[PDB]
Amino acid sequence: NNKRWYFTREQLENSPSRRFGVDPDKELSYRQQAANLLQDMGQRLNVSQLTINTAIVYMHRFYMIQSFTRFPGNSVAPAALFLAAKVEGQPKKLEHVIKVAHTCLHPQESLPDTRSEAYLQQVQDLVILESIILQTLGFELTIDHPHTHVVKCTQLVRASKDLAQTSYFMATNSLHLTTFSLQYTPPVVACVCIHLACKWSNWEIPVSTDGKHWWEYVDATVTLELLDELTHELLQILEKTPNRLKRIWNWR
Amino acid sequence: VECPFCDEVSKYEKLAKIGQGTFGEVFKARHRKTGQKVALKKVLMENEKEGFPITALREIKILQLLKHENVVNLIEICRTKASGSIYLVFDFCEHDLAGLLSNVLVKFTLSEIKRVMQMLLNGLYYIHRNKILHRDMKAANVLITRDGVLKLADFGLARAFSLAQPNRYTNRVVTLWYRPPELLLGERDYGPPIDLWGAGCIMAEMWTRSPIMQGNTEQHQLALISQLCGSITPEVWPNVDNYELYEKLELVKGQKRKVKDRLKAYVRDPYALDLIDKLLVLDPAQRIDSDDALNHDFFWSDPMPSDLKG
Ligand SMILES: Cn1ncc(-c2nc(N[C@H]3CC[C@H]([NH3+])CC3)ncc2F)c1CC1CC1
Repeated sequence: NNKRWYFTREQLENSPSRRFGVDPDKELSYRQQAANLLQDMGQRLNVSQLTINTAIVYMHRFYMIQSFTRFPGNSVAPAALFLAAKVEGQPKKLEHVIKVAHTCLHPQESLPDTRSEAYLQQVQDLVILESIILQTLGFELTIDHPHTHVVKCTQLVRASKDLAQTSYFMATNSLHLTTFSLQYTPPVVACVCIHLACKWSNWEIPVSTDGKHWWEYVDATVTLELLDELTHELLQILEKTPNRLKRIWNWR
Repeated sequence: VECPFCDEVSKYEKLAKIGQGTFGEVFKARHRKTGQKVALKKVLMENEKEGFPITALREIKILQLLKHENVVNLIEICRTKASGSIYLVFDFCEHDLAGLLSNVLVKFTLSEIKRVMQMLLNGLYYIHRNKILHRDMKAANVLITRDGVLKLADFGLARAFSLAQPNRYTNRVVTLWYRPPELLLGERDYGPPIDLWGAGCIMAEMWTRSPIMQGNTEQHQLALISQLCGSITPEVWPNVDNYELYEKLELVKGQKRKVKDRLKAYVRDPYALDLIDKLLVLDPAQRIDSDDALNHDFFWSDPMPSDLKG
């Protein structure tokens, strides 16, 4: 149960989407686009990043059971966010989520009439798809995120606004861009984020006077071999993501 | 539509309806292979126009968090086809406390009564330590297994609670007969002590075999606590002044605290009388907490707590 929603690399390779016939690279686009849509929608609904991150994780876990061929990201994401809003105590009304999800997906199109059959349908479609997420997830809705374990480190290892906040950014983008959420546990991912944030700022957290590194106070499973490997992975996809690094880039 | 982690509820064969309430529909059932006995509670859906009930998500999130000997176990959640319902599945418990108290033929020794309250207060230690208020303590929600293990139940009205700015929680909670004076004077900033008031009511019930303050209206209830616990002055309850309902609502002045006097002739024991006095305090700040109650000389004097066969 502790390793139900965490997977090997070969389990991610032969996924439900791979079984139906979706390229490994192509199966990241639909993941990154869902995250991208959840972010767009969530911003407009005025839910917190937390709620969006919960929704992204539901989505990530959802497609470890179901296929993108069977369930389009544009159908699922409004449902997964609708649910995340309620779970995280920022519930948004069904008609509001539909309405918002429409103007993201169809910027030029005006909404259908709320009396119409097409609207009354797509409302019932969201409600139905919410029940299908619940049952896929086994009602395991309490998600722990890496962002909690960022403060455990950054405040207690004592590093500025610029380092503290950069490490959130990495964690937020690790849900958008990677499938780390489905592989390494939240405190491990939090270490990858701070390690990368230290490389990006030319920060050097020292060796504690025991003969000890900072990461052993966050999770004793972690090695440098692993952080160097995963900071490499996360930095690659951030370079490929256009305009994302410019947010954290130093102009002086 | 493939679905691994949410089994069909047909794996449990039904037996019989076992209770009415807010929840409504709770069955007993038998696992079709092992014969494990469970309780199935349907997720109520009486015209829900906002998808899956957010109250259900709150109850489910809590039952998944709380795992402890003295809190009812949620085993799993189950479904039933498309073209759609959801059932909560619980480890089955033979009795409830109101059913055993209301039976004149079941009888409890002083040692047996201790072990009940030791299990109940330890359950309340566990949930308040986990930042959860039950908010619906009564005898019916205190289940006891075949073995004699007490288990707290029905987290329908339960919620998480914070340490802090001034809190703003829901006031229409707890069954009227077990409601604290905080809530009957409009308090929205409450916490753990509201459940401890309910425990005090339940304690007394162990000897009286019937709820002690059966108020019809809410004013009746509040004038009836006034009777047993004495009046609500600002000497006994510092800064009760700043309640809004305090002024407008009628409130009996000449009323002394007659709680041990009125319970003499049911509870003989002097420690049990003293514990019920410290649970039925008007002021929540002076009311005894979960941890101190278990430390009280009631649970550590002769005859000591014993297992529940009678
Ligand atoms: C509301 N709720 N939720 C879970 C359970 C519940 N009830 C039992 N047994 C009942 C047998 C009949 C007695 N009269 C009460 C206890 N076992 C496990 C449960 F979870 C209950 C008790 C409902 C039958 C009242």
